[PDB]
Amino acid sequence: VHPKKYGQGSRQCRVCSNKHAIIRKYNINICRQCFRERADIIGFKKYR
Amino acid sequence: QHILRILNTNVDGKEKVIIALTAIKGIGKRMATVICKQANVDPTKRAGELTTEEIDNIVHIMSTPTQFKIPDWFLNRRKDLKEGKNIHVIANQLDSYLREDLERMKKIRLHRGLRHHWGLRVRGQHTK
Amino acid sequence: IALTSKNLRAIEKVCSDIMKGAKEKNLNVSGPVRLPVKTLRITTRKSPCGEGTNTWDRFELRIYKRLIDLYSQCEVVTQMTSINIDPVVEVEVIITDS
Amino acid sequence: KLNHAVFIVITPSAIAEKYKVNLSVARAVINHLADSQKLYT
Amino acid sequence: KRVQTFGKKKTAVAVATVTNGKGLIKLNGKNLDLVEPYILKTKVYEPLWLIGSGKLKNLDIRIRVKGGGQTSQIYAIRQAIGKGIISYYQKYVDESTKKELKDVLLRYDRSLLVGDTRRCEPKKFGGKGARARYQKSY
Amino acid sequence: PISKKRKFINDGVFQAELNEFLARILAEDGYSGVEVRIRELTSLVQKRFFLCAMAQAESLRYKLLKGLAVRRACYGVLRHIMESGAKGCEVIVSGKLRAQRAKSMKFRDGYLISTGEPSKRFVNTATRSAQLKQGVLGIKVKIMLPTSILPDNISVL
Amino acid sequence: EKSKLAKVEKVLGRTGSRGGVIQVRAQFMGRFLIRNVKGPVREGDILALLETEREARRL
Amino acid sequence: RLLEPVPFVKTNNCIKDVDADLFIRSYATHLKLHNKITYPKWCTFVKTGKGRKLAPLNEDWYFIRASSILRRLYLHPDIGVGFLRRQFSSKQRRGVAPNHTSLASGKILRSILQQLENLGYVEQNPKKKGRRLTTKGENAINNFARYINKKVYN
Amino acid sequence: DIKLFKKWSYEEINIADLSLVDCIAVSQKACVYTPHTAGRYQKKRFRKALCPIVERLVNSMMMHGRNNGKKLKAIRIVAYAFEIIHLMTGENPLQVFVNAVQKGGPREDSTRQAVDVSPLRRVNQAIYLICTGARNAAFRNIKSISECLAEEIINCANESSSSYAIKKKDEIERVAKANR
RNA sequence: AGCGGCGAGUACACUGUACUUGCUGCUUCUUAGAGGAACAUUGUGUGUCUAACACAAGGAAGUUUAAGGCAACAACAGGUCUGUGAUGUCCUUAGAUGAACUAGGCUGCACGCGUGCUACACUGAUAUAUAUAACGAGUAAAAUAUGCUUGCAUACUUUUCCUCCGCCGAAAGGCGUAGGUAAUCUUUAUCAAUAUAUAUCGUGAUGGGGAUAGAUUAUUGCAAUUAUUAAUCUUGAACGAGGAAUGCCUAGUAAGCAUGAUUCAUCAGAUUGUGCUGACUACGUCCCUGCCCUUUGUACACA
Repeated sequence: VHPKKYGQGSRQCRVCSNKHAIIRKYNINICRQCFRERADIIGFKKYR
Repeated sequence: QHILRILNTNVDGKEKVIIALTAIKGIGKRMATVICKQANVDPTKRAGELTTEEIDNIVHIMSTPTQFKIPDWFLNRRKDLKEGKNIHVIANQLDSYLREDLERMKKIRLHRGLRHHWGLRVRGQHTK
Repeated sequence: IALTSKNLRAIEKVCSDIMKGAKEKNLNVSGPVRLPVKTLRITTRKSPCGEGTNTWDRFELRIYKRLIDLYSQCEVVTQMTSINIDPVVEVEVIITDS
Repeated sequence: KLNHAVFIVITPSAIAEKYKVNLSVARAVINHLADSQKLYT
Repeated sequence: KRVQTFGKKKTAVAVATVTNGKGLIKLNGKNLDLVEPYILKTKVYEPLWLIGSGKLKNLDIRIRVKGGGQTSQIYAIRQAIGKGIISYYQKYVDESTKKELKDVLLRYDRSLLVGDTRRCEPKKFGGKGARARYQKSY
Repeated sequence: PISKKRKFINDGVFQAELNEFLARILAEDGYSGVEVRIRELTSLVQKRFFLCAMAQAESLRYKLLKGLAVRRACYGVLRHIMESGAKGCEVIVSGKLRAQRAKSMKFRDGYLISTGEPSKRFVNTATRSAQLKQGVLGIKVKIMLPTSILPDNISVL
Repeated sequence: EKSKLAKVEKVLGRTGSRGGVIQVRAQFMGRFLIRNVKGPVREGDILALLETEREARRL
Repeated sequence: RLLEPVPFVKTNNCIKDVDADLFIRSYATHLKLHNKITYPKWCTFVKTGKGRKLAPLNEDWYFIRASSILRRLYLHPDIGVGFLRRQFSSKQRRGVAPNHTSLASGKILRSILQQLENLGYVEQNPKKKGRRLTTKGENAINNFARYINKKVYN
Repeated sequence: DIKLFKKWSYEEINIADLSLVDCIAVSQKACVYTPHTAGRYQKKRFRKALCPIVERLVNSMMMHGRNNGKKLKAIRIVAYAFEIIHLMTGENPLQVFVNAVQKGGPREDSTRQAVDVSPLRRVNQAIYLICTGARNAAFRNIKSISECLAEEIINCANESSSSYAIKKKDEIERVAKANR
């Protein structure tokens, strides 16, 4: 085991537990797959 | 005046001296421009009045430019890793140097040599 | 004293409370400060599976920050803010002299 | 193909057509007679 | 004394400070002639002729430029100078000539006083162009 | 020392955790407030950190999970939301429902505004799923809060 | 080539598969000629014609 | 053509009242006559910028650089070699790949700054970190501007 | 009072077909020192002719492949055109250009039936003809806008067979006669 | 943040100018906290004189002022159980279909088919100078010393973003620092290009074009070999505007030109947003195609 703090294996999604398709904008570290439904609860309204 | 035959095809009379000396060798025109500047040939005049003394000057300039002030980074064939050091070797025997590198790659027979033998790209052309 | 939030009505009502308190207390209070609003834009795409016409949505979050200044004791203004504030609004305190 | 030379209205194109020369040497001839495109003098 | 006006078309913005003086109308530091394109220098010069040199000889106008396209900036400058001359006519120098000035201005052109609303519409989804679509196959 | 935008992102994710935890634990009662039983909730939150559409949907989800008739359950909860006061309610149940063929039934009563930002403001959403013998059943509860006032309504005395 | 006078008097209507065709009557000698025109036209206009006796269709 | 009628009142009190290109050429010629700075020799084998990818083909490009650096230094009170690179940015056509912007070489501007510092035209201070013209340099450019102004006037 | 290019007040205009002048809308309200006015042009149909002819020439000349939208090299091209046309004809080139546009030559068209053209669409088509003539004249051959005029537009003015408008008119009339 | 004033003027006008250093009348100007303003508004006309639309004008707003988002009734047995400890059923589990580690492939090519980028040039190729924006986005690790013999254990700040500076080297990048968890520092009194003007050439597959390979220096990555990326030199392919065929197009929109964000340790030729150059036109229709309604004929109803 060589756990490194860089690259694809550095991190993993908090909710979906899969690091694939993770968006790192604003250091949210949440997967977009769950973000699709978490967008309203997160409080981040869709307007246009 | 026009059409002055040299070691290579140098029919460049009406066109300018810089392009004239690019056509024979160093067609990337940067080495040609710097060696023309070193030989101190005014590019304003055209290539229809090239003199044998200026031709001698340019060939002597290109003959071992390491003794001159052209930097090694600009000078092609910087290392060609071996026990010694080489230089840019213009035209026919430059092609000889390149094919010697190719044959050494063949006898070394690595992956890029195998791709050269098969006639394929080095990085990969992605023909899928 | 500066405040930050998301919803505009909350910051408007507490700013109105701020100016009312300043007028009542008669302090060396600076004029209202109206910083430009910041929009935070993110892009997303629908259709979790790649099938279908790939379509995208734009999500914007609007910040709201304002500033003021007062010349008074910090304890009274912080107690007023505490009694007349919303837990969803964040406030920093900076004082002025003259 | 190009077959003009340098050995023997002053607008560049017109004098180039008249003398059957390149426009660079035509500009050179213009300056020689007087003594990137500009309006007529 | 001194008045300030604004002019906005496209992205570019412009300010106009009209002050008394000897005729010092400076585009920040560079003059109104060293801009380089005489094509837009003609549009810069257009408002001056319809007013008169003598009127501007008594005023000094400070011109501040801050970014924008070549045409947007000159159009905003024209808006700013028009608003400034109108305001200074209404304020300090003369009101009777202001009516004739605005009359001839609206007679000649409309964009000289108030600019256009045209602006880059946010390109939609579907193509690289604003109202274009990606080529589709079968 | 944290930037305001990243701080608000952290606040948002924390409140998302809070809301999903509220959905997980709040089962025996409706909306009775929030904290900014109770002792253990506060202790767990501190240790980790350092009428109502939801209630009606939860009631009907319990009713359908207990195995009671779906039609009777939806009719009863619909009576309940009318008697609570909403002008109408829409309940959608999708899944197995006695057959391998997926099906759905719609219940129409009330104004049922279905699009527009005023509709989004004046109408809230509830959506859940439940486990059964051969899969899951999805339930959509839509109740429109009685209307400031709805722009479409026009009346002058 | 050669063109000859025609007078546009009354806009009778618009026709064509695309709405860009306006029905008009010309002025030959021979005051009748069913022609068509593109673009906006007015009453009392002056146009040119191709041939004397090429008759069109009425839609 | 180069002369244009002027309806407003000028000042001619500095270099801002004259065309940038013509003044740059005039000051380049003046520096050529004065021999204040070297060519310099080490810069003959180097192109102007990476995006340019070839020779400037003008045999005056370094002196034009020298006549433009102080011009922009006057225009902006505090700037640096990075700002000069951004101003003189050009295109880097990466072959098939689409064209993009690219800053010019920084060492040649650094050398020009060294030459101007040796000439005394520019000074460095902890306050106003960006490069600024010294007082004597400002007077020199004022005199030169008022001189070329009168030449192009009459 | 207001001139063009600080040289032309264009106080003399030929009557032409008494509709082309209205279409080009030459007036003191439209008198502008230099071309390429960025005013609104697509509000209605009547205002299509409200755009001045000088603006329209440079607004249409910019169409060739890569240079779509530049319009400034097009302005240089037409300016050099103006200069050389004044060189070979000692008169006000504005009226010469207007006359050439008027006598372009393709007044008759056939698509299916031959139909007429309104004056506004007529001037639009004329500017299109000058555009395509300039394109086919400037394409290679070692020749510039001087040539473009001297063997496309003077030909289109004097009805010479070397002009594209005239040869296309010849083929169009031949095929129109062949059909009927 | 801007408009101003003066304490000193840097040189000149003449009886302030470009630029600094310090305080404060004021907030249309940089910005939004709300509200209004626009409603075929008015008149000349079209209309079963009712529902409507046109011309001209005030007006920034006269096709709803335009771009957006919500998308009913119901369906496809359309896509996803590879997004989830959401998910039934069937299957694997110690020689795992769990997990972890090394290397390889998704990048290989006789070939065919979609989306794109660069070009086939003189309105062009190349260098030099001027005038230039917005959305932006930005802080469980380095090094040191001690003991053992560079590595391990142990303790001190935070090295773990964009960065201005002064240099080193064309460059890549590095060195020690200003700034900032952020309209303050990158940076924005400004980040691009198509332009603009002068100069080399001057339409000859050429100097266009940059595929290809060779020689290399630097960063990203414990790993660049299948040469990540990259400053330089050399290498110099097709390509003279593309057949049957086909896509997008109604005004800051076509088209061309650039630029921010996404994933990023590194890498856009992808997508999205921003800005610039502001065009050729229609101003309507069913001829092609795709839908809607009415009538009719059916021996079809998985239509």
